[PDB]
Amino acid sequence: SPTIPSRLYSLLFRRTSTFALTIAVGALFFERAFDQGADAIYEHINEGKLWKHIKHKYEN
Amino acid sequence: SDLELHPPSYPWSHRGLLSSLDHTSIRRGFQVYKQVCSSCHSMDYVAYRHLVGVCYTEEEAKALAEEVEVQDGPNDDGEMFMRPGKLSDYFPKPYPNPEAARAANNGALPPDLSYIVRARHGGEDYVFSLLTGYCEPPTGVSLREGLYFNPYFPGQAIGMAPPIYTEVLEYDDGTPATMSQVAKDVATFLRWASEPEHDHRKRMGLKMLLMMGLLLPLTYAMKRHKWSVLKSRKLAYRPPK
Amino acid sequence: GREFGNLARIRHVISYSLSPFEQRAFPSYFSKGIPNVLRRTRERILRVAPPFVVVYLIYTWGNQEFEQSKRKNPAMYEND
Amino acid sequence: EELVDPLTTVREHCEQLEKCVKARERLELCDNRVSSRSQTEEDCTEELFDFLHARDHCVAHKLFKNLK
Amino acid sequence: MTNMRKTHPLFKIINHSFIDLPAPSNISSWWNFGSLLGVCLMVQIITGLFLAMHYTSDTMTAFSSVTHICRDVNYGWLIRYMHANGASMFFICLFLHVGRGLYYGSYTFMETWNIGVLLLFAVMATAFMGYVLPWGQMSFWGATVITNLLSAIPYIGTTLVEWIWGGFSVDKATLTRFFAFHFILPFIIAALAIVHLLFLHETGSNNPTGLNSDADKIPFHPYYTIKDILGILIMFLILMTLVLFFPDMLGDPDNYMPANPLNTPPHIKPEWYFLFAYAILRSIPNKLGGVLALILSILILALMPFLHTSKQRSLMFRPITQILYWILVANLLILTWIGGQPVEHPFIIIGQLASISYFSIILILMPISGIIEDKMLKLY
Ligand SMILES: CCCCCCCCCCCCCCCCCC(=O)OC[C@H](COP(=O)(O)OCCN)OC(=O)CCCCCCCCCCCCCCCCC
Ligand code: HEC
Ligand code: HEM
Ligand code: HEM
Repeated sequence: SPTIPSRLYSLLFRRTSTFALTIAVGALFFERAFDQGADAIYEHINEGKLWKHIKHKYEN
Repeated sequence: SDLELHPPSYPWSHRGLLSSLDHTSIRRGFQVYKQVCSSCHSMDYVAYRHLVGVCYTEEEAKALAEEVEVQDGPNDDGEMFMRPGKLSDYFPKPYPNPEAARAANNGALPPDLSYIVRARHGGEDYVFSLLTGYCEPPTGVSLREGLYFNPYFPGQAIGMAPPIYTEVLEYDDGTPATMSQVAKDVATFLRWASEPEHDHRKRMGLKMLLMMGLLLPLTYAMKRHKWSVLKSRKLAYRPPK
Repeated sequence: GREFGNLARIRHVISYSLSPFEQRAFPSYFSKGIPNVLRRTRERILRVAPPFVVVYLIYTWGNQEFEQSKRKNPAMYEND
Repeated sequence: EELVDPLTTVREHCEQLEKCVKARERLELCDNRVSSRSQTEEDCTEELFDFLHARDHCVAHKLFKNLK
Repeated sequence: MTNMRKTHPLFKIINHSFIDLPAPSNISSWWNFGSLLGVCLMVQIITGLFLAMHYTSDTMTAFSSVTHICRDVNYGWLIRYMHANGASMFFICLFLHVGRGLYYGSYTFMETWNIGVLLLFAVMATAFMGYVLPWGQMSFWGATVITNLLSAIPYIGTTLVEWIWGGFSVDKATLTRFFAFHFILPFIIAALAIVHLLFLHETGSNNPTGLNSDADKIPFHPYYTIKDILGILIMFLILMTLVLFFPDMLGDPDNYMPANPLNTPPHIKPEWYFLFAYAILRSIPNKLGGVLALILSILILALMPFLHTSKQRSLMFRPITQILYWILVANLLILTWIGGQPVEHPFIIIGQLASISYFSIILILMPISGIIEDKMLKLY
């Protein structure tokens, strides 16, 4: 039974072009997940102080 | 006296490393500036459109801009005319030129408060200590008209009358407008006015710390891979004797 | 003119190496990194540290001497 | 029903501490010395500065918890 | 077939200077710093170019253009504070590069050392005029003080200062020509750095043991490629934590006021990397004496290869000269602290003693110590 890095090498990491493809796909998915997580951390640090937390009080 | 008094450190809500500004306090401090500080001080590098998305909405800032009158021209006859203000307009001048400020303020020039916590040592702590630090002068020293004692001002003789007392304005959100609360709000507003990029800068810094915490051990591991091919190399000297 | 092939004359020297995929990148990182760092800092601390120690003393003395230089002398305003 | 400034209440609560009352004692010794002399150029701004430094240090330790 | 890397006339130079270059295997992290300097140069140039698309070199509009960059250009505050803190990072890496060259005996590469001290003079001039460029209170008064003390040269000094000013004082022509010169000098710095690399590549690099490393050399790629990449990443970490978290810890607050010729500041400083020289400049109560003290305080690095009296190149096996070197670093830090202090007691006597000790350690104490160290090993 092969392990996870062994199957990752056999399917993706062997060819350099597939290495580039999984790097690009992981780059876009990591970009989306990292911006979501880092943003959620940032409003969790500063709750009730940013404009998007007090925005509902003044809009009509 | 040439001796100076350093302002203390106050526990600001933006004092922390990733701590942003309290935007309700910036809104209240803008109200404090509009009703009190705008009579003498100028804000040449701040416009009304900077308030959109920070303290006010688009229509609230549009109403705030259209409350005042802006000189504009030239007309088709070549003459100047007053017009209602808009979002692209900057904050109105109290005086057309600094010599009018000198004439109206007994020879003193009220400085432009767009970088006033960036151009002073102490920052908003200095502004809070100056606004809440007006007191009677001690014995031995005497001061004339147009002068007021302030131990945080260098030279301890400021030409600015104390502008903030208890209930100098009425807030929109019903907050009690004491001297300390009004001074804290206007210090927060002046901190935003000097650094409008502050929350974005700290969010960028948080993302930078997370990315460097991800990337430094991985690049270190790649370096130690490509160098641990060499760091376990063994040598042997075999002379033929 | 100066490349690999004509750098030095070396005789009777054997080198052994292994693949980086064959060996660990962090072989006993802490357990041998800590005594090596301790050995290096104990071989260099007496040469490095005492100049910066006396910089700290000179800095503190100069700051406090300036502070008492701005201090009011109580000997003045004593005759009258 | 006057609106009470919390800064004032914190200010005398901080003047009840010991370094502030010692510096205030030196300030009264100075104004006793200076105000009882006819012609002098002595000004004691420096221990007024010491008293204000200690007092506003302990004020800034605990002022902002009472401000909305 | 044909190996394209070793035959193509553009790729051959790139190969010989970055891939198949024989480098010593044992050079520490200090040897990263020069490459960092090159990266910093590129970073400065790139950020400088993106400051130049919105900056106006007019005394009515220079401060307004800088505030417009910080407030209205998208991420313009980021590029401006990256430029300022990258100048500070440039001088940090420059000082550590020069300290590496002094400690490990790398000044025996004399042509490389002289091209280096020329690069150091050019970088200091570029940073001075760049700090004049935002036209704040501090910029105008620093330029006024530096040119006024440059007027100390007899019989030509007033004419030279009025020629540099283009007028009776620091005015619009001074700011515009300082913009032109600050724009053009980093490309001359890049060309001088290419000459610097050529003069190093005639003989290879030095190693921390100071011995002939010809028996143990490795290709530059991939070892020092990935080591320089790691150093670039660490330097970028320090630069972005300087920009995004403490953007004004190294600058002066008084530069955020507009330039008032009528109002003088209570205390006038250059930025921190000039400060020690400023202390030396005020350690002599004579204007020409202070000016020549500053010039020889920078040029003593050029005088350094003629003062080497030891039979060992590096200081790895030389403990007395190591102690003297760290005392030299110590009073360089002391002169940096004095340069930011006002001229009263005891800063005057501390700065005078620090300047005397600096020149006596570099000129007198190190060759005598090297003679003593050669005597201890039964060599002299
Ligand atoms: C006599 C040495 C006795 C040592 C006893 C310790 C135990 C030794 C045996 C056990 C081994 C322990 C670890 C050994 C580490 C390496 C060896 C070592 O530290 O050797 C001692 C070292 C070198 O000795 P050496 O150079 O021969 O002494 C000449 C002194 N000038 O010498 C030193 O480290 C001494 C350094 C003293 C530096 C004093 C500097 C004072 C002046 C600083 C001025 C700075 C600027 C001031 C301001 C100027 C402007 C106003
Ligand atoms: C007209 C009576 C003014 C009112 C209303 C406000 N300020 Fe003012 N200010 C005024 C003058 C004439 C001066 C200069 C006095 C001098 O001797 O220089 C000032 C100065 C300031 C400063 C600068 C302090 C410094 O160290 O330079 C600040 C930070 C300041 N004033 C703040 C301030 C605020 C926040 C105000 C609204 C509550 C305000 N001032 C109103 C004149 C007048
Ligand atoms: C050719 C490339 C360069 C260009 C086009 C350039 C351009 C500029 C411009 C337009 C400014 C004014 C904007 C501002 O206030 O920041 C500036 C400021 C500055 N530059 Fe450069 N620059 C270049 C390279 C450098 C280098 C290599 C250094 C370092 C020696 C440097 C140091 C500075 C400094 C210290 C400032 C002042 C920053 C401040 O306001 O605090 N510049 N530069
Ligand atoms: C403009 C800034 C500078 C740049 C970009 C620069 C660039 C470089 C580079 C890329 C190297 C090779 C890598 C290394 O050994 O670190 C190097 C080495 C060297 N530089 Fe510089 N340098 C600069 C300033 C200086 C100065 C001011 C000096 C003189 C004090 C100097 C003297 C040397 C020496 C002696 C070496 C050889 C290192 C050795 O073999 O020990 N450099 N420089």
